[PDB]
Amino acid sequence: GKGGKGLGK
Amino acid sequence: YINTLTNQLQFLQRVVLKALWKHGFSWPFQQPVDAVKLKLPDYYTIIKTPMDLNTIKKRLENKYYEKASECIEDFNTMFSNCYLYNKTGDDIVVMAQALEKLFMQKLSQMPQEE
Repeated sequence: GKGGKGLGK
Repeated sequence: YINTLTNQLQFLQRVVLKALWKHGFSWPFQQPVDAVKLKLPDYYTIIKTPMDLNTIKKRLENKYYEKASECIEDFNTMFSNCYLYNKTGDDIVVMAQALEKLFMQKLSQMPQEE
């Protein structure tokens, strides 16, 4: 996976 | 990712591409994936035909496409690669589904063939 992208900030 | 003009193609460039690029969830797709800096060893093993908005952008500017269907396929390859490589629930997948929804939406207002 690429990890989080800030969704859900 | 190599680059080298109908009413539909103009619409894809002026309306569709523009709409996705300005969207906040587009940054991960604005450039070709770099498996080393992103530490994704298996990426190019899984993805045989990478694609991104900048390549599409450049192909439209350099009149790479002969017909709209080619361009639309590139947009779809971009989404497909994302769904295939990543897991459901991942942030990037949610971002790609958002961008694809906006894509389908804009595409519906594209002028009809012939």
